[PDB]
Amino acid sequence: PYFDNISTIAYEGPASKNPLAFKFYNPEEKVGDKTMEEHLRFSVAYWHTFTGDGSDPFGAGNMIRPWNKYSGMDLAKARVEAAFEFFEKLNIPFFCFHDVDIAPEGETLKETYKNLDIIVDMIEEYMKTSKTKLLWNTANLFTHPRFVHGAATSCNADVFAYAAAKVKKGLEIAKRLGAENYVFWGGREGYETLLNTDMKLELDNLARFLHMAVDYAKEIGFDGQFLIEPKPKEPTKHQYDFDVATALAFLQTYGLKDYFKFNIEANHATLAGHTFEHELRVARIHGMLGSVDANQGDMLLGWDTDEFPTDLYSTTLAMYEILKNGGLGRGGLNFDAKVRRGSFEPEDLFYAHIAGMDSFAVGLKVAHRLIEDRVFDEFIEERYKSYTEGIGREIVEGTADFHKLEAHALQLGEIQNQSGRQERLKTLLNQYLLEVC
Amino acid sequence: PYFDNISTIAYEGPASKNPLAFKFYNPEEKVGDKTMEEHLRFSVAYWHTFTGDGSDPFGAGNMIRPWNKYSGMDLAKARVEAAFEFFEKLNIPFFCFHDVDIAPEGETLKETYKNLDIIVDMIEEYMKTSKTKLLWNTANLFTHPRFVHGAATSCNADVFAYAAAKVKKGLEIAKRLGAENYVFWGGREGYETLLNTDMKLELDNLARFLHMAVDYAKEIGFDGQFLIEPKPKEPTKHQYDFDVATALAFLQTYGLKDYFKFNIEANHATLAGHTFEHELRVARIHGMLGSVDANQGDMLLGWDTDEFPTDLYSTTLAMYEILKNGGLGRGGLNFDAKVRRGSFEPEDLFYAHIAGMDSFAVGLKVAHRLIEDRVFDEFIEERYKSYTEGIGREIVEGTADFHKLEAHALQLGEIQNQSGRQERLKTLLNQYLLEVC
Amino acid sequence: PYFDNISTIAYEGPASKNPLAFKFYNPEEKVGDKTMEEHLRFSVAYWHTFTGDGSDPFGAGNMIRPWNKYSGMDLAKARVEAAFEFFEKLNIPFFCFHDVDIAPEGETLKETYKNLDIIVDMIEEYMKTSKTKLLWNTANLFTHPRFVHGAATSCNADVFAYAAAKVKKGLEIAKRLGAENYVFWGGREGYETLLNTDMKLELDNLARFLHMAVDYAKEIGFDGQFLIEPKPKEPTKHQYDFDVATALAFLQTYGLKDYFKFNIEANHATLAGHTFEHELRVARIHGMLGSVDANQGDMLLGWDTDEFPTDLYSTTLAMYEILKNGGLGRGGLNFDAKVRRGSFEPEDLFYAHIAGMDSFAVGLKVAHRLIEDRVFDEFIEERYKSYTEGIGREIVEGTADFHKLEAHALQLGEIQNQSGRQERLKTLLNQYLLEVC
Amino acid sequence: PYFDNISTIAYEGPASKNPLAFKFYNPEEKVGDKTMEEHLRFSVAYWHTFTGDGSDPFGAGNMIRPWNKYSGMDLAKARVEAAFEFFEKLNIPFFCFHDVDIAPEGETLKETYKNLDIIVDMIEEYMKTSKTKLLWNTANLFTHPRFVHGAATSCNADVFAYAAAKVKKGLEIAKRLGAENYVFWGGREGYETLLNTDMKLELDNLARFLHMAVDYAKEIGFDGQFLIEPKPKEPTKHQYDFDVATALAFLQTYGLKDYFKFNIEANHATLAGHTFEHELRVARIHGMLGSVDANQGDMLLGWDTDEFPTDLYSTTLAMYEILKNGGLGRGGLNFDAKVRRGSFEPEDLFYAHIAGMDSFAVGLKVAHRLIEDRVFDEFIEERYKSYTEGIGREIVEGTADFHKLEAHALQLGEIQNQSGRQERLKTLLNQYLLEVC
Ligand SMILES: [Mn+2]
Ligand SMILES: [Mn+2]
Ligand SMILES: [Mn+2]
Ligand SMILES: [Mn+2]
Ligand SMILES: [Mn+2]
Ligand SMILES: [Mn+2]
Ligand SMILES: [Mn+2]
Ligand SMILES: [Mn+2]
Repeated sequence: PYFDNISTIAYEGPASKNPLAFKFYNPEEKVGDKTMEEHLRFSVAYWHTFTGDGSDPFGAGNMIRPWNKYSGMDLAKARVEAAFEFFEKLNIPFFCFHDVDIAPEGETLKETYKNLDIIVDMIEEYMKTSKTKLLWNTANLFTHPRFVHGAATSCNADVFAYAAAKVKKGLEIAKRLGAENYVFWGGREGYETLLNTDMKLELDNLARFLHMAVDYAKEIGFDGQFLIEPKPKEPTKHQYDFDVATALAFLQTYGLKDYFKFNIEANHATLAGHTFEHELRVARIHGMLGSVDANQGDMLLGWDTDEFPTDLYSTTLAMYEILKNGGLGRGGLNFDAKVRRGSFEPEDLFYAHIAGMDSFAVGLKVAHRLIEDRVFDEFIEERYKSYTEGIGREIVEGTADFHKLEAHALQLGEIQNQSGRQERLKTLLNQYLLEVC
Repeated sequence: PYFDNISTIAYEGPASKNPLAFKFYNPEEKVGDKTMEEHLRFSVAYWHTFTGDGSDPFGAGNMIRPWNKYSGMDLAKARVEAAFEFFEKLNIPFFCFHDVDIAPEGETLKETYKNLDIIVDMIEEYMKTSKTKLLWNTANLFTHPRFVHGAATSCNADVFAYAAAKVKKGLEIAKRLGAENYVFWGGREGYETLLNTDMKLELDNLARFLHMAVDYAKEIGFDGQFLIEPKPKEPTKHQYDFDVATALAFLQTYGLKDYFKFNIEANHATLAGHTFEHELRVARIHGMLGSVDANQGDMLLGWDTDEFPTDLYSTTLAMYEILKNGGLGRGGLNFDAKVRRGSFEPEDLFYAHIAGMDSFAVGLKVAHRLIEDRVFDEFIEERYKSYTEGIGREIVEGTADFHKLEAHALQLGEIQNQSGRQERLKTLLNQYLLEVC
Repeated sequence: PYFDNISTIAYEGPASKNPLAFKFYNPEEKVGDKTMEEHLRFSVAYWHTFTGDGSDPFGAGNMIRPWNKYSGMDLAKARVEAAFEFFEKLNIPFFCFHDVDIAPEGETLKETYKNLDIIVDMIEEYMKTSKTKLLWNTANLFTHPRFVHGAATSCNADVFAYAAAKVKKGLEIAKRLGAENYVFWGGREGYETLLNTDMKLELDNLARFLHMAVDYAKEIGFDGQFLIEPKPKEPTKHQYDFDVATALAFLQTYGLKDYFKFNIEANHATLAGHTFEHELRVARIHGMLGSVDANQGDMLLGWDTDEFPTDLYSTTLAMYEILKNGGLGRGGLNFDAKVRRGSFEPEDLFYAHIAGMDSFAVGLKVAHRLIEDRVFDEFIEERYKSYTEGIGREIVEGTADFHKLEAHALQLGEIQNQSGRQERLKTLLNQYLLEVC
Repeated sequence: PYFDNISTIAYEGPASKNPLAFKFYNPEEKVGDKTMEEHLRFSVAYWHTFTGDGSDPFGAGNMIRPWNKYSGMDLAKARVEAAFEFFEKLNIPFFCFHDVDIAPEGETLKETYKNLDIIVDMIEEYMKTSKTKLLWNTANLFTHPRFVHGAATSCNADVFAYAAAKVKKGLEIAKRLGAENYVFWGGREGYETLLNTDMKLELDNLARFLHMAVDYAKEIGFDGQFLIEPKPKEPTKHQYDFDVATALAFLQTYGLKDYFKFNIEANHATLAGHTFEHELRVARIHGMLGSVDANQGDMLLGWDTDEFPTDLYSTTLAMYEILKNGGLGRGGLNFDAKVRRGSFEPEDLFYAHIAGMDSFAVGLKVAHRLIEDRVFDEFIEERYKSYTEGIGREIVEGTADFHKLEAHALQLGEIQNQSGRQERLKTLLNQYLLEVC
């Protein structure tokens, strides 16, 4: 029907000259007590994969897709058929979408709702016969001209109302299709210039908005995990949920912290000047690592590139964080990635996903070994042991004060420290990377 | 004695060809209900001004200073004499210092304390005859090899003890000289690599450390304002108090929030990818704008340059934030700036400070007009008025929910927004800048 | 007709509360021996101003324009009428355009040519009754899907042919409408990944392409100035004419240097990690400062923002370079700027241009004073005078060698240098900025 | 004597739990027709390895080294003994140094020369019994206060003379010890501010300086390869030889191009916003890839970090460029890297170098396979074949013009392009990385 050239993609192993096969991702291979499929919980982004056109700030849409002949609802329906065909052939457990990705917006809200329901009906009775499930859905509060000054942070109370309606419908669809999570991304929730901005009001309203959401979620009995996806900027000059930490500060200020977890996207972390691992670590130690958008940016380019994950250091390092968190739990590895404008052929959708999946399979395999062999843990445990005994243990138990500490410091000679062993640790990481065979 | 060429610097007005005079900073000129001196509360950084040598990662110290002939305690004493001479000639209300700036460290802690006390005695009986007062002092927990793995975040509990002692002595000196504030800067409180880092432990300990400090402060009856100075990185690959917001998250997590306010440094804000104004705004709307380090970096250079503030847009924009905060209160405008390595002559210390002071005088003058003429406020007030009436007011009073908002959105036609008027606002800013005459 | 609200914009002076008037740009005010209009040679970018829609990588077109009701050729024609109305009301001497800005592309090249000719006929007989003239035009070799792998650097020789045709027609239109310059921008002339790139071939072909152009220009008797507009990246991961210097290297390698000059755009310079002034200076000292795209980016944002020039330090500093070059000569100050997505009203096109024009008027005024008062020149002349006499003069005349220099160095004691006086120079700049009254 | 713990480091293979052994670098393993040792031509940087102290812009020297007990010439001599011991134990073919690294500077030039000669005598009669040879030496024209305004670009002609003398002596030492290359790095050859800079003069003088050098080199009969090492900035706000391309432009302008080749350092390339491979590629296609400084920076940190190369993608990708250049020829892989301040123990010097050497061994191994299997070449050859036949071949032979190309374009339908296959190529790269076993 849509992808006729492509037959169902299978795991063929490392020594395999077949471009359309998994070299490392074996869905049922066990890594510890769970299979690769259970560990990785892969998900495809509806937006990039089925509605993306390869357009560029300086280029027109160039993507070649079979469903391009259609318009309107025919196109919406065509994409659903295509979507599920792609899911089956690639063997993906999950997918994600924004409301505007699946159905065309109407001239009035009532219309939008109609088109949406139609498409949701179609999606529901398809899930019926597919292994693929909805990881999370979300409301697109940034693309329409109406959200020009924000959504919940808009200076126009009508826009606040409209955004609320689209999130209300969003949660209903989530409940209906049994989404495991619901994602919020504040694309326009920031500022373009402080000069015309009442920041305290905007933040107050953003909090009021989120409160209303968690309330509605209870009322309809949603029970899926609420997620916030941080980003430093783009489109905005400054986006409010800049960081995992920055968003955390916000949630704490307004007492929304217990209702939320974070959706961390690699490209977003690097754009904030942090490493992907760093953002995962911070989320993790706060018990707020909700889910992951697995992509990769270019660190020499200051905008989102949404590339597929091929860098094995990143995947390894990310997986290490994820495994230590006890896994993704309710979230998954959603490929919020996009083929390069130069990879405009249909088969590139497959090449791209295989690349990302194999890269994460490798990362899972090695991150796991690093953990079971206590490669880094062995050392960390050894270098922090001063806090296990004597004065250190007093500091930790909370039985030390400036008096005792000063008294102690006074009898101290030259303090001796040991190496952080960075080059060694880095060398070790390489050795484990290369021991994938 | 030290600066013989230089006579006491006076305000001479705009049309004055004299390089050694204030063109805009008139200590007693009234701007609103306070004089420029009361508004600006200028302070000089002991470190850069009296101990800086113009060294460079690739260059040896090149600064030419009169007190260079001396060594050890003679040098420490010489600098104090020089310091107060400089304060008098420049007419500065305040100064700041790290413990290591004023006295040479000893081979043992007991020695360090002796040298410190000697110099503190000398400083105290000098304040006796000077208008200059101590804005804030601080403990240098980054320069010594002992702090290589952090101070309170060190993996060596002995280093935690040592840091605690130096902060204990720090607070005693603060109490003794009547410092208005006490600053903490976590130069080594971060990481060089996550690979060997137990982040949750380090953060836990940083919190335990700060708790012990606020406890000691109560015990000795300090009552000055505790300040935390954020920075994204340098020396560390990642410094924990990355941001005003990031540090806020930390303080909230450990319940230290009521004891602290922030010391915001321009170069640090830009290094985190924020504008100076932005950091002030965020601090301000949280009632945590404690004090300012008035410098300026180069946005094309990714390290701290600590230049003197000459950019008038920045000074204006910063002052606007400060005035809206109700002023600096207990803090001040500490010139944590440093002359360019090319400006190695003694007179450059004066040229530099005059430049920074005049620039802030201008900024104060125009920021004030912008505020009294309601230039930006007029507009902000107008564009957010939807939240004053009808549905908007319901949202704010907290009497709205997804139901009412959706009901409202359903009867809505095309939503109309108005321009953010950015170019206009920017044009206006220029007009006010140019109306300084 | 199109802008009914707006009446012809006039110079009203500094103290004028009228938003729709020039506060500093007085077309006929003399600054030295030329009027502001002759100095500034302002130009409007057809693309942003008449075809821009405010779309955003995450947002749909939101701009409100009177000619939006039209489609196809009606829209093309409508825009021409509108364009000239705007030119008249704003009093602009020049404009610029890409072929695709003025007429809709056809399904075949022959069609494209037809539509183009029609619109060119219309433009020509309009210039007939207008003061506005064509500064430069250019061929858009980046927007169409066909240029996905480059134009002259494309791996598809058919695309090379097509690009050549569009540049051929481009030069004919230039000759016909009497363009003063012709601009080349290599938007897709770079790479997305080195992995599939034969760089030496691409560069060889880029040179062959440019050679063919200067040859055709001679054949048809064009005689306008060829210009190359550098940019580091975006859309490309790396664009070949990265820099003024990088492009220079290229032109020198292939002997195209005498035929070209540079079109420098502020945002592009900052994106390459240079200051606007820097790029102008480099071009200038090589006699290759051809023309300017007067915009401004955000240094905290790593993509082109194309803002209107409001920063007065930049305009002053740029104008200083331009005046020292002996003026723009054949080029001009083309506003390759774009209103913020938040400034979506028609009147913002006017506010924006007024802002940019006044900002450059101010910059011209003060840059000129700096030059006539020899503010910086006085000093530069003094600090380099060692090369005027003795050994220095020998070095310059070329009568010195390592022998004499070593002999000299051997008899030298401690070398004495003097301050670079940076803070002083910066302070001075401010004083002149503020003396605009 | 110096490194007693450490015994001579040997190649032990991949499965080896010994931290002090090569896992991948086997000096005599053949890769193609040359052994790993002949291919890699490793070199150690005297400066970082023997004179580095781990100091930091905010930290004192913390490095622990056996020769620290000594001062003056005893220290200089001690380091030479240590240096050669290290070379032997690590089995390094080459080393590099700045004049100031090996001997202490005197109070007068005559003194400096004496100390230098003494140490050079010692080095010479040590090379006598060692396999290690001098890859290249250089003159340090940035560390001394005298070079504050540049060296050859200094505004003080006495400094130009002094720099010339130190370069003259530099070339004599090179000739004497048989250096294969001589490196120039313009650390202070740039500007801190354009405001006081006569750029054309500075550049003119830089060229005069380099001319005098190549002349002296001929006079004394040096015959080693002159190298220029580009860098964008640091210490300077802008360094003149910003880029490989920028430096190329300079050399072309002054006709120095035939005498020079480039020394490319990874961290410098990334700092200019280019990838390491990119800089090598550009140099390479111009026949100017002279030698390499093998380090690695952090792309989230905007200053030189000089880390040891552990990232295998980089080493692979760099080696691919080097192999295609026909190897390093006369240059080598000089570890201009430095241990992290946290790796302050003596044994870290070994861990660090092993890490870098193994990483490059791996890179050599896989880069070679990529080349022999024509992995990328196969594809590049296929996608550019339009330039082999028909119109394409005409373009290349130089028998095409705008007329023929337009005529051709006119008969063209829809142009068809094929995928750039980026994700595929990236996936392939991973497969080869993982096939190192
Ligand atoms: Mn993204
Ligand atoms: Mn995302
Ligand atoms: Mn600082
Ligand atoms: Mn500071
Ligand atoms: Mn642009
Ligand atoms: Mn442009
Ligand atoms: Mn370096
Ligand atoms: Mn180097």
